[PDB]
Amino acid sequence: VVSERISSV
Amino acid sequence: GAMEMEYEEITLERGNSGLGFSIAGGTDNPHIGDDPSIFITKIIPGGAAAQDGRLRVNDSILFVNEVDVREVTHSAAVEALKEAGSIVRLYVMRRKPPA
Repeated sequence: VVSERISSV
Repeated sequence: GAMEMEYEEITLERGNSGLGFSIAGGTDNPHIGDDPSIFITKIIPGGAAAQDGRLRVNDSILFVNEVDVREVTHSAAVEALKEAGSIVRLYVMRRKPPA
């Protein structure tokens, strides 16, 4: 939402 | 008002697919519109933390390793999970039920 990325452990 | 909270300490072994979850948090990088604390949004159906450990999307992390993740960047909360070598120790925050 507006500014995220997410793809982590 | 009159409603208080209850805290849980869990111990995990480092996974073959990459644990079985993903983490949203930052000091310079946002989630909703300029965030201070690190929160859960992605869970895998056949991982190590969903079947063997006992972590849900609604549990949210304050401390990792017994180390201070309350004021850090996205890469600085992943380097506590990739650098520990074989053993990773997580601290979570949840609200109290009526029955």
